[PDB]
Amino acid sequence: MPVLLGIPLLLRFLGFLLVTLFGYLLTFLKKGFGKIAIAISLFLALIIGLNSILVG
Amino acid sequence: FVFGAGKPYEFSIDCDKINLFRGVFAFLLYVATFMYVFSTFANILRNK
Repeated sequence: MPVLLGIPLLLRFLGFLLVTLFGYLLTFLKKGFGKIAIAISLFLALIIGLNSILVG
Repeated sequence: FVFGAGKPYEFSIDCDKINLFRGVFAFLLYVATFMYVFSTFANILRNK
């Protein structure tokens, strides 16, 4: 299906930006699931900590 | 403690029956602290 000389490269580029940008969203998602790991850890560590004082 | 130093009516509250009270009194203060430390750990997330 005949096309001009530059259209096939505009169509390949408009799906490079999309995969790059959808690649960044993934990186940031994974980071925010690491915050909920730090948070949980902290809480349970403060509980185990108080126990050791009171029983002493 | 001596009531009536020198007079015919001299008597003394002795220590043998007071030392027994201090024994029961110690116990009833430990029981009342164990039941406070305990119950404050259990309700640490129950906003008192």
